[PDB]
Amino acid sequence: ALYEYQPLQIETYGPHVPELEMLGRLGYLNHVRAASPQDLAGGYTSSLACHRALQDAFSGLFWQP
Amino acid sequence: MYHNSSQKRHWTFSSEEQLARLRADANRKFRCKAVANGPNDPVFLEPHEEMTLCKYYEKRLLEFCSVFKPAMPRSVVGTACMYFKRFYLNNSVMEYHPRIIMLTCAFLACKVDEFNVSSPQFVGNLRESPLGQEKALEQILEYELLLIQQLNFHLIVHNPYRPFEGFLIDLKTRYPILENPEILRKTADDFLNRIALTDAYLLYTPSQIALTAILSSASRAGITMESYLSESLMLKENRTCLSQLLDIMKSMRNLVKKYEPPRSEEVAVLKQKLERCHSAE
Amino acid sequence: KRYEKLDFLGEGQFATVYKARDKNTNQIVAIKKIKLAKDGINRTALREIKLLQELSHPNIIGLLDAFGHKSNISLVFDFMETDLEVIIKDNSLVLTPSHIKAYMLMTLQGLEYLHQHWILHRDLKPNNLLLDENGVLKLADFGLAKSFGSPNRAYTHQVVTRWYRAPELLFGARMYGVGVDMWAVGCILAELLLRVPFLPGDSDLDQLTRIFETLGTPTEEQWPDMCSLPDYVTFKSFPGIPLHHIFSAAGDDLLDLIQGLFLFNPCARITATQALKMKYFSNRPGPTPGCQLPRPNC
Ligand SMILES: Nc1ncnc2c1ncn2[C@@H]1O[C@H](COP(=O)(O)OP(=O)(O)OP(O)(O)=S)[C@@H](O)[C@H]1O
Ligand SMILES: [Mg+2]
Repeated sequence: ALYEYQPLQIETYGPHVPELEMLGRLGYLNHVRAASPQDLAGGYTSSLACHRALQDAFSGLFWQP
Repeated sequence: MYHNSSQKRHWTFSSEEQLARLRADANRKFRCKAVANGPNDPVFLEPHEEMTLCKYYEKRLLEFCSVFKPAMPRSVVGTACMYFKRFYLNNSVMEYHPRIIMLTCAFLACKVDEFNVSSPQFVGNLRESPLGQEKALEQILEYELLLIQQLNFHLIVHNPYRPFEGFLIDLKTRYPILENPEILRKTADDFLNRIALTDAYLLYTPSQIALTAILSSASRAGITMESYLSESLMLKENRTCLSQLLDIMKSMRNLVKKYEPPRSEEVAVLKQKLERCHSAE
Repeated sequence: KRYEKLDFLGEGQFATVYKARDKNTNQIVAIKKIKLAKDGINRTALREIKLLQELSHPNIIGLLDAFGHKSNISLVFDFMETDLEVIIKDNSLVLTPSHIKAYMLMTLQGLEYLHQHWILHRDLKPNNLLLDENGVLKLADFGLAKSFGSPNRAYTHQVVTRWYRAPELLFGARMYGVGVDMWAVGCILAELLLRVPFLPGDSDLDQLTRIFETLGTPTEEQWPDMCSLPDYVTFKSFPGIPLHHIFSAAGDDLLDLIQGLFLFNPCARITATQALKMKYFSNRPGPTPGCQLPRPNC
């Protein structure tokens, strides 16, 4: 009765958003304000802002009521 | 996230006809409520006059949230205006005056968003006497629960600004054909204000509103960005999805095209008739 | 009018919770009335409402209803018989590795959903992990929970129960990510494995001292760029106790989970998703089914 991890498929009605790690080497983070060293001392990485902006940009595009 | 939100589930309607149905139903409900309790008095407002007064008081809501002494973030203003739109989608202007509901929507948007403002500050942002500020605060607190009930306790509003920024990031990244997409930023701010003036917030997703603003700015500036839709969004293959998105964008652009701002004489007459309706309850 | 009170469950400093039953579905719920100057509806109640209205997961509490009357409101959640604190503190019922794995799995699945929705449960502790008779763990209260994505937002460093506070929050980080929830989850797992609060601090300085003397002070190669936080103070270099000495009866995979959840660098700290992908949850002792989890009887 073991456990297998499933990636929590939640269906966003929009274009695919690249993963958070595969996000600075696609070029996105060049166009996001760099996180300050103090901010980086916490959990903030300036790719959270990029990833949230991209997820809200593509959240519902392929959807109308 | 919008795709799971209550804004998608409940407050996103299929056509302007459904919006007009809801508003005419609210107006008719108030009219029948007034008639059945002690039958065609011209004191009442029509649904289109109610819409004119709603447009006027949404303009005043933008003006208030723009001169707010602490710099109100634009998400808070968008949330307050969305609350105004919904509240008067399902409620009649003659029951609840739009100035008090204007201030109440601003208040609840300041609280639901985490723009932390004390009540004395919030009423100090009102161009009334301290007595008038105290009374306005009393009315706001009276009407706050009513506003939250009339929103069906759906307090999270998704504004097109964050999808606008995310589209700009993706556009600077994967769309090298476009250089310096910030000219688009200025013109799309203009179009986004224009489109916030209309009822498109209840009809399209914030992502679609942001994309329409961006592509409208491109079209005004002579840039073609069909390669950003077909490619870089992979609408080259699901042609039906591409045409569906284009229809959404064209519909919403036309919706901004046909918007007629509230007048100056008509708004004066409507304000006077509304205050006569409120005085004689 | 639609809900009848059944029991006087208790109070929090901003709510009165009564067990209740609805006359429409004869389902047992928990109604939460909020108390009452010149500010209006309490912001913790509005935060509950606004955040729980747009979440629907098995392992997050859901407000089945919300209503109210003059100047006051009442929320209506699933009724949850216990929390994880009464399960931890009850000496009668044992917590086998499978039971611990079940609680951790439910907690991290709920928190993974909550983090994929860019919401941060900034107060995670065994008190706030309720669970029903079906043994389904739910994240309890969202009266201090936020959205952690936007840069333009200045958070507050004081918001999580001290015992379950990450080092960066004690150092005064006004900006943070999912590391605060994950540190509180590591502390919950440690309390679940020891049955006593891991790192019980008397103050922020004492909490930091206990964190550092239990895990070792970070050396700026483990938590690089640490010295920039607003309330950073240098500490005596503690060696820290090896994890296989604090939890003398935890498997190697569980030790790796502990190490990941207790990384000082709030960016190297594992997230709920990659915590769920670790060998601990996939190894031989499966999590217990919610039907076989122990319930504290009376
Ligand atoms: N969903 C629920 N089902 C059943 N009982 C609940 C539920 N939520 C809360 N309770 C109970 O109600 C009590 C008070 O509610 P809380 O959630 O603790 O409010 P609170 O403000 O967090 O309390 P404090 O501040 O920690 S003392 C809790 O201690 C539980 O015993
Ligand atoms: Mg409590």
